[PDB]
Amino acid sequence: IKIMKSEVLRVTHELQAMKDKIKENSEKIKVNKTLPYLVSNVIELLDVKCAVIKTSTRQTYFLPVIGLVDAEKLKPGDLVGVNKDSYLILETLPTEYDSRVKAME
Amino acid sequence: CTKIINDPKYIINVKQFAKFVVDLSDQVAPTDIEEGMRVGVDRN
Amino acid sequence: SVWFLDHDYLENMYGMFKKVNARERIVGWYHTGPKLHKNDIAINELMKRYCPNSVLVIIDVKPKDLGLPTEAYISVEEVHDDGTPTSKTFEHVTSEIGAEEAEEVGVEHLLRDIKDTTVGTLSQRITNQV
Amino acid sequence: VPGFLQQSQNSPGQPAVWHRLEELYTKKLWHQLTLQVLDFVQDPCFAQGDGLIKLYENFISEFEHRVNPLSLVEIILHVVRQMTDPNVALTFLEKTREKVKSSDEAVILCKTAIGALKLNIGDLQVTKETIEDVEEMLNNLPGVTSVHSRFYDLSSKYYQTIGNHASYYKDALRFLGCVDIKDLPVSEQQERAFTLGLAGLLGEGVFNFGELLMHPVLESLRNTDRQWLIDTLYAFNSGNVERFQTLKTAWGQQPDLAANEAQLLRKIQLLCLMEMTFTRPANHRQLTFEEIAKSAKITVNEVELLVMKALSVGLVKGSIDEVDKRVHMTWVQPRVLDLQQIKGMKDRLEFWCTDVKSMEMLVEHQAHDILT
Amino acid sequence: KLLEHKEIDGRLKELREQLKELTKQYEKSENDLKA
Amino acid sequence: VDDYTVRVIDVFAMPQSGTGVSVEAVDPVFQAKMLDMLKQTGRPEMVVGWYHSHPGFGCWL
Amino acid sequence: MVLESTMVCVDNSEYMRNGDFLPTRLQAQQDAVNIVCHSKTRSNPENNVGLITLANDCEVLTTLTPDTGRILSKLHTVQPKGKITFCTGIRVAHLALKHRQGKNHKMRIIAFVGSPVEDNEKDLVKLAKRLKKEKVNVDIINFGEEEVNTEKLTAFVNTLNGKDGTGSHLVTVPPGPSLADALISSPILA
Repeated sequence: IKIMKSEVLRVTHELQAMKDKIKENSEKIKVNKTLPYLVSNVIELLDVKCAVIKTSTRQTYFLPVIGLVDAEKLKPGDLVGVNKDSYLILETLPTEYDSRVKAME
Repeated sequence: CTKIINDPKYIINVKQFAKFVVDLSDQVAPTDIEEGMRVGVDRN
Repeated sequence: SVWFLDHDYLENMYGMFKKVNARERIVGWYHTGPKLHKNDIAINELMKRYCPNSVLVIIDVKPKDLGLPTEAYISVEEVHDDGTPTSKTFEHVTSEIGAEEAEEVGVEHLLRDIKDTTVGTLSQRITNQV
Repeated sequence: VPGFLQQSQNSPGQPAVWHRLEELYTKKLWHQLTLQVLDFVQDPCFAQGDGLIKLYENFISEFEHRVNPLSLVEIILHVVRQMTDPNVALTFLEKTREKVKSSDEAVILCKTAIGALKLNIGDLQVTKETIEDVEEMLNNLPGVTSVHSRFYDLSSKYYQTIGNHASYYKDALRFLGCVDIKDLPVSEQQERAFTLGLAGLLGEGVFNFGELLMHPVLESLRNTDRQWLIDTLYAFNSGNVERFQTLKTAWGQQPDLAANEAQLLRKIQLLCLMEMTFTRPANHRQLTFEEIAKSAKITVNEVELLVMKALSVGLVKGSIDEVDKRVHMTWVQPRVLDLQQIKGMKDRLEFWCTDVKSMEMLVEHQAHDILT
Repeated sequence: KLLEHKEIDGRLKELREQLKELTKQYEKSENDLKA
Repeated sequence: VDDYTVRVIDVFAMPQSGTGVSVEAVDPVFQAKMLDMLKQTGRPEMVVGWYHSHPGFGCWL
Repeated sequence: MVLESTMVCVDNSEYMRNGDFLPTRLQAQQDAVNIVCHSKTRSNPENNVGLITLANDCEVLTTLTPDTGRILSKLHTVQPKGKITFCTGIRVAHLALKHRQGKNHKMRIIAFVGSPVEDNEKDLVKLAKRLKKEKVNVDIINFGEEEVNTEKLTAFVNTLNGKDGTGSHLVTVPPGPSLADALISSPILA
């Protein structure tokens, strides 16, 4: 009986507070994810969780942390959109085919 | 624009500079830009 | 034994600083009081509530020409071995003042008018020995 | 059931205490009733058979908060000591442990109680397992509390039964520090002081002996009744001969001392070397072989081996010369001090600081122009 | 009445597991912000 | 303090945002709460200006 | 509608754990704090309420907040494993009130005295005198087992208001129905 009211109140308040704060975190990440998304490739992945990125600018950068994506769902050669200057991976990009590649079909 | 992503996102090859994932400005409509079309982009 | 320290204020400030720079986690507390205080242990426990390894750095704001201005203290609970009553106390940890590139540049600019020349000029060597 | 204590109230304790306990139960004032029960179990009337308690304490066992589960285990340990059956004491302790998983402090006391009660039967590696488990659990506790006293009591009792002396001396010192000092029987204080002195004297790796002078346990007790323990401890600490006191004690305390007389004499010689290093003016640190032979009552050729052992164990960091029969002394092992020793050190440091001040003044005055 | 109380435990226990998952999800959100 | 002097005592960083150094980098909630909480400590100062880092290039606007 | 900041002093002493009340002393005080916080917040939507544990030396679990959620969440895990120190608790609560976000809020302290106050009468009278001029109203709720209408607490409340009294009350609840309902009568209404 006591558990019903006590846990309902406490857990409901915790859920609401964490919902608001998760919404704030998601808004912060969404706003910080600047759209330019300099495209890059992950030449190699090494365990400290860290990635080696070769930007489309023809430069390779070591990343102290992968970024906003999961290391497990990544492998060499994947198209990852890193930031213009920070060079941190912001989002995985779907397999892209150059116009010439499509034309060859 | 090598590819169109689906707010839609566009992968644009700036000749030799680098590859960018940019979105259209309010001036242009999404239907105007098609995959493989060469389009202008601001330098910033 | 009466002392009020904001919990919500501390947490909100830490959240703000984490937003500004998340590499900094709470590591302890400082009080400018030249000597320790009888209620410092309770404050240290409250700080431990936010960081298990809390260091109290007593940053004296009185310029003393002999010694560093910091004294890092930690809380130690032991059995004392030598058959003596045990208490919270405050174990001491060596303290030293370092700097990073930006802080070093700021310090050098600030003290460019009262800074002794770098290099072992005999005058400065004899003065240091004294 | 509630009137069962009333029936027990009629004719094992006082009617007033029984009535107060019954009223506390009825009022539901469980904590005050728990303090009353703890005081009751303190009554000497519990000497032969209990039966009724813990059956009345079923309420404590079932209740989620029998006041402090530490208090519940305090009551349970007294009950177990009352029932004094090794076969069933362990199972009762297991049930108590199960009932008090909530408070990690309570589990420590339960484990210590089971180890102590089990120490009399099968005091083998199984007991050491309990000691290690309590060590692991106790090292996690936020700070020193009531369980540490029981832990160290069990450790001291165990090591005394294993033969290991130095560890027992260390653990007895720890326990004495972790207890109130006073609030002890006085007879228990004397017994603990005697065991600590014997452990220190026989300790294979203990020569500090600095807590004999300062620890109140050795002072309050053993002052008049069989002072020879304090006398021999002071002799060891000073490192002098005091062989007549050793013979006096050999007359008594025959077990654990007559057998290890040889080790005791070796330790006293090694500490005599330390005292010779101490009393030296700190400048004439070279010790003549004749002086060491006379101080330690060791033959001319025995001093070489004695000094070598002193260096080996880690008590002196000097060097030994045979041609001149002088032993170089560079002593790193510290020693406990006395108020007179502290006064001497204080005046010597006063001389040192006056010298430093004089040199600083000379340098400052001679280099005023260059100082800047 | 025992069944009803046990039924409440089901709803209460579901929330406890959910909040634990939400905390695990959020703790990831903090981690990516630091990175 | 007066017409010929602008005194800055404290500077508090605003969180990095995808916008950059622009009017939208001044998170109103963050600024309001920061000022409110600094007032309690004893710093009831006004906002006298803003600062931004120009990596590489010199001090210009 | 009066704008006041309440800093409830919930006791977590060892005596707070002999359940003379129905579920347990701790649960009774939890219900009491819940009712008091809800009443204070509903009376005015901009008022504040915080809680300080009175065991060991003191604790400030929830500094003044406008939402009762933090207070209720911190109320769980009260863990009654100490002893009470009333004068120190009242002093700490007064300091917390002094650190009020809005100075306009009227002073008000609710103390859940559930264990005997091992404090001298002179200390209590001096604290009451200091609180009087400072302008802080303390509402003492004598709880469960004690000297019925404890003399020290009654004298404290009496000196807190002399020759005229409002917002300063002492409530003594003999064992019986959950104290949460009792508090709704004397303190909350007036």
